[PDB]
Amino acid sequence: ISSLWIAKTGLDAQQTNMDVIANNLANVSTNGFKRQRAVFEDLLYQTIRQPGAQSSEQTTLPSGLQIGTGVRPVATERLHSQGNLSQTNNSKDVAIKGQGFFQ
Amino acid sequence: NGAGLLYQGYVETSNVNVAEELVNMIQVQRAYEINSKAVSTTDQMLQKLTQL
Amino acid sequence: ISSLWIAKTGLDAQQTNMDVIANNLANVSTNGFKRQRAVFEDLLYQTIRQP
Amino acid sequence: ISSLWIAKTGLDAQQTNMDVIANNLANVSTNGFKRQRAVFEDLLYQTIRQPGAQSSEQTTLPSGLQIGTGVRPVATERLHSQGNLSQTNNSKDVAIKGQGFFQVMLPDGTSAYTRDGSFQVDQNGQLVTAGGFQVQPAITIPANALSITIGRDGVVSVTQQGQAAPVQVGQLNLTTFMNDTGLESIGENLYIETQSSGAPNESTPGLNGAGLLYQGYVETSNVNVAEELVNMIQVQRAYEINSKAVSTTDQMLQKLTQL
Amino acid sequence: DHAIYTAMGAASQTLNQQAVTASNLANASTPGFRAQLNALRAVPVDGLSLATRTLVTASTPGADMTPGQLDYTSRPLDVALQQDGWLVVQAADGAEGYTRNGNIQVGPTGQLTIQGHPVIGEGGPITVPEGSEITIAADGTISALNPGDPPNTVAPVGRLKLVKAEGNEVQRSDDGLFRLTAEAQAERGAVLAADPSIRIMSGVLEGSNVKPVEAMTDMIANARRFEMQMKVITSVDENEGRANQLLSM
Amino acid sequence: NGNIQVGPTGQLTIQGHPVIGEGGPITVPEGSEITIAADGTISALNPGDP
Repeated sequence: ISSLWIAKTGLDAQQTNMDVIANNLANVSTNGFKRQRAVFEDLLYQTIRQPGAQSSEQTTLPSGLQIGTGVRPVATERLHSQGNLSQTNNSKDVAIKGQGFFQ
Repeated sequence: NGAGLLYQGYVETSNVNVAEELVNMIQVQRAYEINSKAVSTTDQMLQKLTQL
Repeated sequence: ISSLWIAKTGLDAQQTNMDVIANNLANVSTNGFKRQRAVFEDLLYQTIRQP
Repeated sequence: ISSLWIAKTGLDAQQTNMDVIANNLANVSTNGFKRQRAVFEDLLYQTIRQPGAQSSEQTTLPSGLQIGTGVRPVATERLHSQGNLSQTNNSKDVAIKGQGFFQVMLPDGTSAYTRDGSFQVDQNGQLVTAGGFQVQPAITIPANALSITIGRDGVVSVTQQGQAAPVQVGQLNLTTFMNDTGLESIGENLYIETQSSGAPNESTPGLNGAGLLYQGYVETSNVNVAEELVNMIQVQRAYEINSKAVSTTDQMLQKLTQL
Repeated sequence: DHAIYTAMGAASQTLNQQAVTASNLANASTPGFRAQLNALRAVPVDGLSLATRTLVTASTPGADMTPGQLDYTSRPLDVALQQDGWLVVQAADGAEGYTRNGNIQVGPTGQLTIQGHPVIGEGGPITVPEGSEITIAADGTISALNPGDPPNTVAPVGRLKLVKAEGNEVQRSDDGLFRLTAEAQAERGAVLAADPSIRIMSGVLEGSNVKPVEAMTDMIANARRFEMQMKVITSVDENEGRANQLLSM
Repeated sequence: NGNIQVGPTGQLTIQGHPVIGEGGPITVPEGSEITIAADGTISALNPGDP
């Protein structure tokens, strides 16, 4: 049944989003960490009956059937913003102002 | 070349905003519950179909 | 659902306001510092027509 | 079944009410914001049968069947009252007393009207609002300006270096409408004219029903949180009641279909 | 005897409708998504004698253009359209489509993409400089600032193309994009023209517009209708199961 | 329903229905502040006027 196979994808998408949120919350106190946001994107649609035009001035609704398929997680993008600075007073701690990475 | 400077004695904390994380968590929970309801409904109607 | 995201935007606006308040209070002893104020704004309104 | 449709309309109305309440609560710190309130209206009624003959030596109840349909949101009106004033000490901020709207020029070419008085100066000297939209009367403040003073009237003056007498540079006349409620609201605290609101009329402050200008003050939003909390409680309870109605109708339909 | 077919048809159609609802509940968080409507159409089959049978079919009269509520992500290159605004992107077959996914991504070469599709504005597919920070104005103007350059060197590098479609003349494709229907393209040309009245705002992203109450009510109605159809089918089968015994003699 | 609105031309209306007072449908001045008494009397004060 298509309904089960669609709701399964919905539940999986929600589960992955919850995992992303949990990972973001878990290491909140780590230094130099950038949050993540997961973006979803719907799957392709199947057209069963082509919406044949009428143009008969009957003001009738379009008669076309198009079934969806479900949802998938497409990407997880991290926001590279400048976080706050916390002072450790240690002589060997360096904080970057702007953009760049150590190698 | 558009590269940031360095500050000694400081470290950069994570840019996590919990105020929206809680909202996203609530929305995720509600959507999960709604999908569970959809599964239950379609299972019930399928069981009714296969009753006969 | 729509009210949830509106309330989240309100929370974020209040957080930014508190951020600028804390920044002003932090360097109260800085020479030559200038007080900072934040001005907010409402988002787009969506219209519903009737027959 | 019609009961589900009626309950759906009720739930949608409650959701819209909660939406407008959340909108009012969110921008409680917005300057010059007028709070909104949603008014609904019931739909048509189907008369299955007309009342018969009665009050003939009898006290029988009238036997008339007239089923309802539901409720729809008919309007959302804002209360153009007067808010409180907060001090900002910024010489380029103007608060407005009474009625009136500063006229700004939208980029496309048309014009909008606003209450939010908090202005800045571009690189060319022209006075603009926070967002870059130039003020339509086009006040230009020259360079080397020691201080800008805007009186209770719309006149704006700036003192120079050597000259004792201030030099007038412009007048901040403002517009008024026959029906302020009918203005169509868009983002950035902007209102545009509609057919419901009459044609705007421009006038100097303090005359022809216009307001007055206070320099260095900002008008606050006229939102009352005590109303909002009780409205939230009421809409939540109504939503719960309608959900209970939906559940009961579902249960009775399910009992029927088990026949 | 054939009446049962009519009944089962309705039942089958109900499942189709249910599927649509599931789809709307599946992508309840995809940004810039428009819910898929559904409806039932009665087909009166005509013929001889007296016309009694009336079949039922499912249909989707397009999506609904109610703008959904938007999140404030503060991302400099996330935009949200107006009440009836549409961004124009280039599809995989070269044709242009209209969307509302204001989540623009920048590749390693200055290419602006949405869901992996190139974005076209005035002229053709726009391309910002290599590694500059991007700002989007309220009318689609794009300002790019090369990192390290002084802030007074901001220079426009293009302008988006926004179209305004009412919603009664746009049909969804098979991949989620919208295109003008035959009447729309006949009356407004092959490709729409950008209009200055459309305004956008950066820093926010528009989510989907799915009403949970509508979905719940539709699911309950579908379940009840399906059970009633099953009752009709079993009653018809039981009633017919004795005409053969009568014929047996 | 006590929610009364004012049109651009100063004609009172409730839910699109022009409310009738003593006589016919009452019309107030264009942009005057409207105050309702304790017996139905309507007082109109033209803004800016004394």
